[PDB]
Amino acid sequence: QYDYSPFCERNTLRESRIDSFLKAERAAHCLVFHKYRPDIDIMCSMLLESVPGCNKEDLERLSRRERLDDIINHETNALKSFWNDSGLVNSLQSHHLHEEYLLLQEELKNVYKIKCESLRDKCRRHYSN
Amino acid sequence: IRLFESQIPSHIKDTMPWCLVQLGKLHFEIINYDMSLKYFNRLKDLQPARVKDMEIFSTLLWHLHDKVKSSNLANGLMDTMPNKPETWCCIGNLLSLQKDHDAAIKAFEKATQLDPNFAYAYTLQGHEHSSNDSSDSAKTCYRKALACDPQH
Amino acid sequence: LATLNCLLGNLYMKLDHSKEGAFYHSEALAINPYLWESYEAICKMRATVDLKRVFFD
Amino acid sequence: MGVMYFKKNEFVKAKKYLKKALEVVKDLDPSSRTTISIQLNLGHTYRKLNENEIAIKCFRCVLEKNDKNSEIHCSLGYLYLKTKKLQKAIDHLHKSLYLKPNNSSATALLKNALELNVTL
Amino acid sequence: MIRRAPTTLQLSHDDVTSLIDDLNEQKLKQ
Amino acid sequence: LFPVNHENGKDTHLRGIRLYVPSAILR
Repeated sequence: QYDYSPFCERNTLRESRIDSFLKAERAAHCLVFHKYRPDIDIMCSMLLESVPGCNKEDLERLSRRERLDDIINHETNALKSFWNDSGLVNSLQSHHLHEEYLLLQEELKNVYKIKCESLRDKCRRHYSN
Repeated sequence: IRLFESQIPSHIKDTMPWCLVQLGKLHFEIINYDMSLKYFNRLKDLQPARVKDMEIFSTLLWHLHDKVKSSNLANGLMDTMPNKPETWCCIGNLLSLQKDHDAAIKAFEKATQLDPNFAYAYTLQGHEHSSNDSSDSAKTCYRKALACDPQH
Repeated sequence: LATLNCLLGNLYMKLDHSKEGAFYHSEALAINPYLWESYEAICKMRATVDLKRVFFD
Repeated sequence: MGVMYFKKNEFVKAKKYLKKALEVVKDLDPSSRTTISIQLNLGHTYRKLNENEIAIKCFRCVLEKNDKNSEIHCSLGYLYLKTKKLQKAIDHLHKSLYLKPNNSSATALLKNALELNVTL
Repeated sequence: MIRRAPTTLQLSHDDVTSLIDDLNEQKLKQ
Repeated sequence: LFPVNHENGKDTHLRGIRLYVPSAILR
């Protein structure tokens, strides 16, 4: 019988939640495992396996301590790293990539400014706070 | 001072920052104003971003009326430590040196509320309150200053 | 034993006790003359120490 | 019983009853606003009994257990000025002024202590 | 049970006035 | 009292006022 003890320390769980968790859990694993029961199984050189936005080539250069078609390759490549290998890009219409691209760096550049005083005046900030 | 002259090697004397602090404070206590400044300047040369006790330097430099050195020291001290009461007391000493003193009183009381156990801030408050031509506030502040340090 | 006595003396200092704090600080300093905070506490409390005796022996 | 006998100007039995109260509570619970009151009332009785050493001892004990107390510091200043321990008297009196700047008697006590110290 | 806060003894002004006076004649003696 | 001002004025200022009666250092 399906085990539900760890999902709630209360030894009894009403049957609605039993299938609610069971059907929830299986597809959650099915998403991770496929791009069955939980209790039967949980399983399944540079050490670093993955970094968000890092491809296999970028991992290799780390181990070494380091026109329309071409820009479309850069168009998709830019969104590959930022969207963490999202599969919806290939379904996007080509002219819909352009406006999302321009908003990417424009939003990105704003981060650079954010990420980057006379004696009498700058003493007040500590007094008032 | 005689022990410094005799029992202290010169190389240790002129390189030790703590010895510089001690000799400067000592020569202040003998009211030797010229002697202390040229060693406190060496102290600042060795390290500018040190707070420890610039209360003595602020008291001296108010007497010497060197506004620019006080401005530079207050800037550096507060930019390093904002919460150290010594920085705020130096700032208030500078403000009293300038002219206005009510904001100096406010700065001093803020310095005290950083550390309630800093007697010299209290006594600087009390001495300043004489410049206000007010005695009752000055008297209470003097008593509260002497409370913190029994031997002052 | 060098640090325990000086810590206890510091506790007495925080409790405003002086005499027994002074004696415990002196004992801590006598255990090791390099401690240099027992001496500072004793100087701040105006106690008397036989520096020549403790430092030489 | 100790407090009422003290108020009745009959200190000797108040002293013994407060001593009994202290010895009953001596072994347990030094905290919890009970030993504090016991020791404070006992010190007041001793200071009114004109015996000062044990009163100073108990006042020191309660000051250890509670430092935020202007009345305690005023009482220590009183006891120390009763004796010739002027330095402790002025220290505790300045502590009391720090605890409460606007104290009526403490100003006169400080003036008298300073005058006596200077004349000494 | 709600135990009442025990009553505490106060240092009266009359006794301290008497003591400071006695000290005044004490220093006036010699 | 300030009952009238210059050139038939209405209100009146008072820039300064003071009262007088009869009767090196360490930091």
